[PDB]
Formats: sequence, C-alpha cells, structure tokens
Amino acid sequence: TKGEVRGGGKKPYKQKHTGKARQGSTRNPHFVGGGIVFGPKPNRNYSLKLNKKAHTAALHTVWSEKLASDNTHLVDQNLFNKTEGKTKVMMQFLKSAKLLDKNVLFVVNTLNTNLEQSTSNIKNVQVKHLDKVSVRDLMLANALLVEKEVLKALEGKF
Amino acid sequence: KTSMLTKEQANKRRQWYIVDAAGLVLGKLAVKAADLIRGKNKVDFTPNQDCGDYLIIINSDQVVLTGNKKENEFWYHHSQYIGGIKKVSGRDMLKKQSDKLVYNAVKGMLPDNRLSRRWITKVHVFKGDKHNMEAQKPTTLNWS
Amino acid sequence: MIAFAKQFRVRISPQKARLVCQLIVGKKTADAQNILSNTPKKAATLIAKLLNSAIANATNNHGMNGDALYVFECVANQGPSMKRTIPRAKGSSNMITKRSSNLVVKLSDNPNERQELIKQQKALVKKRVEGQQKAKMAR
Amino acid sequence: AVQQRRSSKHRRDKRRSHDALTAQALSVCQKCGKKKLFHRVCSCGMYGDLRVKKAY
Amino acid sequence: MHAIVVCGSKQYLVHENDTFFVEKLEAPVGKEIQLDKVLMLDEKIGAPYLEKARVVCVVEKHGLQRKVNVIKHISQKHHLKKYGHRQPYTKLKVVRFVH
Amino acid sequence: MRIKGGKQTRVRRKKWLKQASGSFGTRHASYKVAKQTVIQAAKYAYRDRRNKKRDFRSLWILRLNAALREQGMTYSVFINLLKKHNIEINRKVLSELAIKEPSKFNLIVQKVKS
RNA sequence: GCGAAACAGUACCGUGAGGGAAAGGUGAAAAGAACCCAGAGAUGGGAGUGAAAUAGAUUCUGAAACCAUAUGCCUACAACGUGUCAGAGCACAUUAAUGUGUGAUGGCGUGCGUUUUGAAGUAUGAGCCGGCGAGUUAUGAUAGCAAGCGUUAGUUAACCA
RNA sequence: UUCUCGCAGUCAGACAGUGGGGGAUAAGCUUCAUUGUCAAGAGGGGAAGAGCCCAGAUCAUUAAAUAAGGUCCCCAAAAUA
RNA sequence: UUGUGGUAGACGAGCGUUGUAUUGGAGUUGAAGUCAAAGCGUGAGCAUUGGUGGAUCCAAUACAAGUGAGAAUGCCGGCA
Repeated sequence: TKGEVRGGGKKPYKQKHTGKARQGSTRNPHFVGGGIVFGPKPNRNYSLKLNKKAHTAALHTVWSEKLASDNTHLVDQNLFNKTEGKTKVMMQFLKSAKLLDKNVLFVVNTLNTNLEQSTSNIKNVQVKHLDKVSVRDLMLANALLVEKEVLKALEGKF
Repeated sequence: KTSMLTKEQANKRRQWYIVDAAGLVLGKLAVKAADLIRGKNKVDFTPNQDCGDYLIIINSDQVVLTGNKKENEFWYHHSQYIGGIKKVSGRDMLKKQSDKLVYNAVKGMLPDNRLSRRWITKVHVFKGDKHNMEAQKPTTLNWS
Repeated sequence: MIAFAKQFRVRISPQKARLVCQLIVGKKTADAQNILSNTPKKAATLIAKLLNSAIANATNNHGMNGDALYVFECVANQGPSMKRTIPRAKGSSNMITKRSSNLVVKLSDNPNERQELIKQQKALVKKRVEGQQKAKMAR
Repeated sequence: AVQQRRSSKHRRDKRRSHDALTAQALSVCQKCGKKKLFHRVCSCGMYGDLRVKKAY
Repeated sequence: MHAIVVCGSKQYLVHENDTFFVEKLEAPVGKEIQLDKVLMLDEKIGAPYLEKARVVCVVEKHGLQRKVNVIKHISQKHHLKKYGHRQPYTKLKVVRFVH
Repeated sequence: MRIKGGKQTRVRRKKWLKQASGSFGTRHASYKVAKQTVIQAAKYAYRDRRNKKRDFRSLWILRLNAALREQGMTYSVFINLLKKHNIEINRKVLSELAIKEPSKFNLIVQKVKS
C-alpha cells in the first residue's frame, strides 16, 4: 500500500512559486513503482456461513436425485479383493462398465487399501469416505457406485 | 419515402435583357433588377446553382426619386484610413456617379454569398443611350 | 526491377536531406552526380556515395541497363534520436536533442513503377474480395 | 514574445514552401570532360584554354 | 402517362415502368397490391380521390436505410446519451393503372 | 487479480475515430478532439434534420409562386381557390414537380378556376 | 510484481545524516553471414545458411501523436469553432449496399470538462499520444429481497478430527 | 399532494409583470410577497440573450392545418378599399 | 388508453475484462494481439474475409474482483 513501501517522505518541490503541480510524496499512486490505493489484504475470511439444516436438506435432495437415475449401481466387499492394488483389473472393470468417458465417484464404509491404491493414477475416478463426501463431489460424478453396507448409515444420516 | 426532388445540373442558358429607365423610381427599378438577375420567378429556380440573366440598363442619369431625398438622402463611403468618409448627396450622385448608385443599389439586395460577387457582374449601365453589348444581340422589355 | 539501396545512422538533419532529395528526385543518373555534388550542402556528399552505390547495385547485382534507369524516390526519415543535456543560465536544465536520419534511394528502369505498386494494391484488394466471395459461398 | 496557440503542420508547411533550393547552373569544360561550375575552374585547371593550378 | 399516387404517408409521381420507395405495409414480395388512394390521373380531377380508381403494383424488395447514430449532448452539464435507429422500407414499381 | 484494459479501450477509440472521416486538420486523428468534433457533428445533423424540412418547404413554395407568375394570379389566391372550392389534397412538392412535364400543370391552373 | 528479473542500494545527486533510478526475450541450433560489387572505412546490395533474413544482432509481437512519397479528387475574389443537409462535376466498383472516394455551389452554426444566478469567454483545466492512475476490505448495526427451520422454536462461537 | 418506513440531494438564485420597504418612485441595486420563466429545457418571433411572446423536442419521412410574428428583396408568404 | 426534454439524486433492466468450476469445440490445414473493410444491434458492443504472427484460445452457465479513463496547473516514456 501507500505507506508500507519505503520512500522519501520529503516534498519534491516547494509548494508555491513552482511550475509543477502540488504533488506530495513521491510514492503516491500517481508515480510508478507502487503506491496502490486499494488492494487485497491477507486477512479476508471468505467464509460463506450456511445453516446446518439447509445443508442436510441439500445433501438429502442430491442423494435422492442421483440415486433414482440409471447410472448408479451397487458394489459389495466381495470384489474389493478380486480387484488388487494393481489397476489392470480396475481398467478392465472400467471398460466392462463402459465408464471410460465418465467421472464416477466411489463411496464406501471400509476404505480398503486395494481400492485406494488403484484409481489414484487416474483422474477420472476417486474413492472417498462417507464422512468426507460433499454435495459438489456427489453431483459432479453424474454416476455413482455405492457400497450396500453404506445404505444403513445413509438412511440413519437422514 | 421521397421522390428525389429535381435540382438543376448547371444548365446555364441565359437570355439578354434591356430595360428603359425613362424616369423610373430607384427602389422599384432596383427590386425589379434584382428579381430579373436572380431569376427568382423562373419556373424551376434553384438557389444552390448559378441560374440568372444578363440585364442592360440605359439612362442611368435619368432615374429620378420621390420626396425631399434630393437634399436629405446621403450616401457615405468609407476608406480603411481614418477620416476617409466620402459623403455625397442624391443630386451629386445623379450627376457625378449615377451608374455607381444603381450598381450599388442592385448589389445590396443580393444575398451575402460567394455568388453575390459573381451574380452582380451580370448587370451593366450607361449614362447615355449607347451600349457595347450589341454583338450579343439582346432583346429588350420594359418595366422589368 | 527496383534494386534500391539503403543507409542508416547518418549525422544530418532530416529537413536538409529531404530538401536535397526533392531537388534531385525525378531525374536520370548522369546529371545526378553533377547536380548533386555541386551544391554547398553537407547531406549532398553522402547522397553522392549512396547514389553511386545504388548505380553499382543496379548494374551488377540485378542485371539492369546503364542508360534507361533513373532516380525514382529520394526521402529522409528521422532515425534513432539521441538525447543529451546542456546547461543554461541560473543553473537551468534543458534536454538537447541530437537528431539523426535515415536515407534511402530508389532507381527504376522505365517510366512505370508508379502504376506497378497500384497494380499490387489492386491485386491485394482483389484477393480480399475473392476471399469474401469464397466465404459467402459457404451457405 | 511567444505563440499563444500552437502552430499547425499546415502553417509550418506553408512557411517552408520557400525552402526549395535552386538548381545551380553548370558548364562543360572545353578540354576536361566534366560538369564544372559556371565562370569557375574545374578539377583540372583550364578555366579556358589557359591553366592556373598544378593538378587539383 | 403521368400519374399521382398516394401510399404510406406521402405521394409520388408515376410513369411507365417507374419504381419508387414507401414505408413497409407488412406485405411479402410477389403479391400484386391494388393501390386505391390515388389522385389526379391525367385529365381527371376528383376532390378527395378518384372513385374506383386503383393502380396495380408488384412489390420489389425490402430494404433498411443506413445507420444514423443521433447523439444529444447537453453542453457543460453531466449528461451524455446515444441512440441509433433504422427505418425499414419497401421498393416497389408500377405495371398498370386504369382510367 | 489485477485487470488492465487494453482491448476494449482501443476498440472504442478506433470506433470513435472512424466516425471522424472527411473532416479537416488533426481532428480526424486526435481522439480527445475527434470525439468532440463528431459530437458537434451529430448535434448539427439533428438540427439540420428539421432545418432541411423547413428549407425544402420554403423552396417548394418559392418555385410554385414562380410558376404561378406566368398565369397572372398570385400564390395566395391560387391556394384559396384550391382549398375553399375544388378541394384537393395534393402535394405542394408534386404540384411543383408537375412543371417537368410541360402544360400539364396548366390544366390544373385552368380547372381550379370554377 | 520486493525500491532491486540484466555483476542494484549499484550508476547517479548531495562535503551529511541521506535521496535514489532506467532498461528482460533473435534464432530449434549461430548455422551470426565465405566470396563479389559500390564505398577509405562503417555499411548496404548480391551469394549462401537457415522453414522464414519483414528473425541480421536497431535483435518476440511493432498501434499514436512524427514526417516523408504517391495513385484518385479539390482550391490562388476569399470572412472559415471548419461540420451537417441538398447538390453537380470528377474517377472508381463494394461484406450489392436505394454503392464508394472528393467537394465547385447553396441553407445553417460561437468546442469539451469543472465551478457556477449565469459560459464562445475578455474566468478557468488540458500540447498530442500510450499506459498506469479512487468508493474496496476487516469487525458491528438497521432495512429490503430470498432461503432453511418451524411456535418450548432457531442457532452455534472458541476449540478437536 | 394525506400516512409508517429505505435512501437522498438541495441552504451563493436571477429575471419579467403586479404591491409595497430601503434608495431620490436610479440602476442588469438590495430586501419581501405574489404570478410565470430560466434555473435543471429545444425551436420560432424579437438581429444578435436565461428570464420577453407562442411551448413542450421519443426517432425517422424532401407530408398537411394553425399559435406568437410577418408578407418589395435580403428572408417564407397579399391583394383590395 | 395514457405517457416517454431533463443536471443532483433515488430505482430497475444490461454489455465488456481477468481468473476458477464444469459440460461442447477450435488450434503450423494457423489461435491471440495487431493493421485495413463500402457489415449487424435500442447499448455499453459484436461478425467476416485479406496481410501481419507463431501458440494457446472460443461458445454457454455461475462465482470473485487491483474491472470500463478526458482533465487531476496529474506520473513516467516517446513524439510535434
């Protein structure tokens, strides 16, 4: 800002009896090198407070909307060991499920190492825990693969 | 929208006219001369292009006025040097420069245009009854 | 068929160079040296060498004639100016300009080249209108 | 004094209209083929059929 | 011969195979409009119009005049406004008229 | 995030300058003066958009009067005899243009007399 | 953008505490131009290299005030905040548009900001041009609009994950 | 145009008619009331203007009839007694 | 049907710039900036081909701003 930068606080010219203007400190916004009158400061919260009930209602609405569409399916714990850390099996499964041009988002209540290790080298899909999924992530996928066991906690969560 | 109103395209066919000043009053003679020169009564007159006639006037010194203007109406001409005010009377102009009187009178009523100094040169006067435009073969008419 | 010659960074005022160029422009080459190297002007001496070099380039590097050629355009353009300072009375400060110039000359072999440039301009606008037509023909 | 309104390029052009230098008259020497000045000697010397300078 | 026709908001002089321009009448090109409001057909003087006198006319084209950006500027006061306008019109010729 | 306006400023200035075409002097290049010049030009255009409607009516009446001088009567009585009897909603402009075809306006001149 | 992208608290000013700059970019790679011509030389034109030399060391992109040269048009009797509306004549042919460029002639006319009872001003501010060049943000309150929750409602703050 | 509420700006007025005060029935003077205009509003008449007279300019049109004023010409329209 | 001169100033309806989010696309078969055109909108504006030029950019919807230049006897730089 104006006074933060280093610079002479002296008057470059006598105020009167001079051809030039009344300009004072040489670090004013008129001169070059700095002296911005208005500029962003490192203390701005940028927080957008929203009531909890509205957030819960929005989450329930997006769950209901995306659950009743013909792009989400159920996945159980059985094939989380058939699929290994290696992504070859994951790529074959993706090709079988014709999701090569989709952005399906995973949701599970176990967080197995085999699934997390895979799909980390691909940006189309990602795995997440129930406690960390958000509305934007829930709806940007346009398709979901949901674990059956998670449904109990889902209906408990309202 | 519009009919694209007809305007002249510099068609300058101009007749020659002679008027007998057998004792005409200066004002009416001047306005009639201005009317004849400007072609104001021409059927398709356009004030955007030059379209007029040539007027020859005879017996400049025979032109007479009315009332006591012979000793009341005065003409002043100015020269750019200070003190140069030529003051003349009606009779003096009638006897000394009567061609100048009618010339200036007909010049004054012309609109102050660039064509004003070009429209004026179409008039010509003579103190006597002898003219030099005979080669143009002019036709005369009275009271114009 | 132009075979012009250029010259850069000449220490001479543009106005005098333009004056002498206008004096010499529009003539042949034989009279050029006589009408140019016999005038008390500093810029004339440099233009003499410039015209000699132009004649040499025309006769050698492009295969032109030695008599049908004539000077076509002599101009003077403000070159890269350099600024210094000079003191004045009562400690005054002024910025003095040290002017420079750019001088080029042009030769021709025949009275045209006043229309060939116009021919190229016509070709350019013809290309523009042809492109416009071709774009319009994609409906 | 100084000007009170700036001079236009038209004004300076009309002022310098008289700047064009005259075409100096020349003459051909009678023995040294060259275009010299008028009433003046050429680089050889024979102002007429008579010399004055050595070589230059 | 010489005819005087009235259309849109103005009147026009009409000869054989002549064309002119009028305001739009929401009529497509192709239909032959029978202009009714005509006055002073040669050697006939009717006071408001000429009774049962019409001239048939085929529309030629629809056109838009050049842009005119009228600007009203109030001198030395805080005010500045711009406005542009185009006036559609129709070009039309004459083919036949009846006495 | 700082934003500097380079493109739109140039576009606006070039558009302003382009309207200043056919002028005299540096008024066709100095944007700060070209804008004032074209503003004054627009003001004059607006005023003359009614001045021309006045002047064309003036010239139409002048030429009609001039044409009537060859028949003996005056313009005022001609307008009267047009209006108070033999009513005619006829253009003064076309009554003037009727002189292009000779002797056709003379028919109306004769007929307007009851 | 740190005053400081390049041998910046340097060059520079001041005997002093001290004040305090400006400029970056060829080209994929120098392959940075053998040799010839003009010139004493710089240098330029040819040749060649390189996709391109309008990339040639003035080294990415190259608008404006600057001034040259030229096709097309006009002006040397003319009173001019210079343009508008008509209008020939002249030459041309476009994003086909009742087309374009110039303006012999006619009608009309006293800029822009600011501060002002009041501006063509004989008050004022501006040489032009190019860029930069001010109503935001933190924390509160009131009110309008909209939303969740709904009538023992509503809501979290600091804080932990 | 009365009423709660959001948010204002405005505190240098001038002129013409009308009635008075100051002034000497002098001011393009001042101080008031009052009717309008400008102020913050274009055009026409008055030759040229902020106040005078007609009056409300949304734009375009080369269309008609009037308002104040004017009609030999500039510069639009007329004559008759 | 009425109404649309208008500074301060209240108020609605809007265009442009940068970046993020995304769905679509263009891109040495040539994008940006930039030069010139005799086009399209009620507007701040926006198409088109032609030369320049060698890498990013465009449509549409929201979000957030160092976001719109004619002065400040303004500021540097260049030029009359």
